[PDB]
Amino acid sequence: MELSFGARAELPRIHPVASKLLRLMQKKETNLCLSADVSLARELLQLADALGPSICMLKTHVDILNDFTLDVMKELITLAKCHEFLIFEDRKFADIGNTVKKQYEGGIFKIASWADLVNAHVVPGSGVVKGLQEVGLPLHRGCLLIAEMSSTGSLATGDYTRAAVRMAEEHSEFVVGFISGSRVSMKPEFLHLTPGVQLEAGGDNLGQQYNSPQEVIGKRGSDIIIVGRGIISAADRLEAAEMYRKAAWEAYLSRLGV
Amino acid sequence: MELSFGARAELPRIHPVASKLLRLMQKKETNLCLSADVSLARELLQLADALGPSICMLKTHVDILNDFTLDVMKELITLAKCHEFLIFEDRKFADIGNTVKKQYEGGIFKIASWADLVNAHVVPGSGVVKGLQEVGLPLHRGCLLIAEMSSTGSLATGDYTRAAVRMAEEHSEFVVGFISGSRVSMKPEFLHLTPGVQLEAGGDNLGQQYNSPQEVIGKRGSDIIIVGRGIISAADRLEAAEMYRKAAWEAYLSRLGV
Ligand SMILES: N#Cc1cn([C@@H]2O[C@H](COP(=O)(O)O)[C@@H](O)[C@H]2O)c(=O)[nH]c1=O
Ligand SMILES: N#Cc1cn([C@@H]2O[C@H](COP(=O)(O)O)[C@@H](O)[C@H]2O)c(=O)[nH]c1=O
Repeated sequence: MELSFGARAELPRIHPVASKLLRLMQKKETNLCLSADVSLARELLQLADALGPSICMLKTHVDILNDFTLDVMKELITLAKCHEFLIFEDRKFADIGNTVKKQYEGGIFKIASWADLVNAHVVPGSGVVKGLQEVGLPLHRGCLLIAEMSSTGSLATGDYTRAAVRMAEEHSEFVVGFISGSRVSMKPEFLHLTPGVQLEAGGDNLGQQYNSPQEVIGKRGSDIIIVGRGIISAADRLEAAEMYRKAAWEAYLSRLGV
Repeated sequence: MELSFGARAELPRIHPVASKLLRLMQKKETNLCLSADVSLARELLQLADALGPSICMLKTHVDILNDFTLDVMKELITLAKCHEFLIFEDRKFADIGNTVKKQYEGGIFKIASWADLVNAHVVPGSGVVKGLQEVGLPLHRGCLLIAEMSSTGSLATGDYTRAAVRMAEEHSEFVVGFISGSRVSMKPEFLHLTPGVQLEAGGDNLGQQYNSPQEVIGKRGSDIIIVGRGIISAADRLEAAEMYRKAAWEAYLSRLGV
């Protein structure tokens, strides 16, 4: 009952955003999401171009860009289209519906205009999702709910995690999956994306914890690895990206039996 | 014993930002924080200028400004100094320390350079505080932990709330208080700020819930009311601000005993 990415893309209950993603993952043999945590647009675009072929998704923090403009986003979309990857803004919407609606649609970033995917914390209750949903957009858009976090002392456990899953299942018209450390939903239509990934054991000095692709994808049953520093801080970024891609891909293959 | 704002300003263990706030609260007889959720810089500045005399604090969502620049913040600083209020950016930092550090110091908004106060969700664990503190501590900035939320279905309850209080108490060099619905700490050095306030019973259509100043300050023991739509939507914003100020102030006085 474990299905390939390509098969999952065709599930009756699949969201169009999820389908698109799943299809390209299968085509490109990648379940790697690059976390492009950089300070300059030039670097963001360089990464997108060089590593585009190796990734299913590019995760942005547009607020960390010193020189964000929508023109930058236009260029990013072009690369996304070229290389075939989704854009995920790691916005972490985390307030009342009325506020997040505005934060998604409007303001300086105009996130909804370019981000295939965003994420939200579940702490405010389901209003956080409802608010995001109320943004009118004749484009295919999805949301990921933060069900678990990668950091030491995370409170996104137990009943909290269950709450996230329930909220997702109840808003499946928009919510396409999770940020989690493992498989949290038994429903194959939902994507699992996992940050806190490096080839080596460890962490950082500010509460990040790392697990390997084999652990996260293979043992813990997640779908996609999110990797920042493991790539962007590497001596050879393309080489690193390819290692991560191959690691995650093989780990995934291991679940498909035969 | 319940202390006045002015007395609290003098507590041995008081944070400088907290002391500054408390002093101006006492001076101006205001425990009202204006929430200015506006789409134009001009409107932000206009409201800050007009309402400044009535408020202890102005809460911003800079990301909702269609036309944010650092020059806007330059101008806000001027108004804040003139009228005597603190600037609180409602950023809701909510990730690993390494990331939030960047989101606080850098990028497009350079929040730490102008915000007296910011807030953080506690869901990622204490790394969120550690990351922010590295930037903010030596700049005499302060942080508020989101211990409770105003929205329907909020998960910031019970053990979650208790975790926020512990985290605050353990980072008292930087954490100066809470976003909460009520008094959550018995330590008078900590500030309690409460959104979800209007004179009238009700809510919005996206999960916001309202309670009155008398209820939240008087009965529930919070310190400061955060009011958005209740003021901004009024025909006469000045009158509205004054009504809210008078309500919150009297509710506070009521706790001060014989
Ligand atoms: N939600 C969420 C999370 C997001 N992230 C984000 O994923 C990225 C991890 O980057 P890195 O540690 O450099 O591989 C970084 O942008 C961070 O903000 C987590 O690390 N953990 C989470 O739980
Ligand atoms: N943390 C936090 C919260 C922030 N806020 C913010 O406070 C403001 C309330 O605005 P209003 O409902 O218009 O009075 C708004 O900017 C919203 O994003 C809450 O309403 N509830 C919270 O729990």
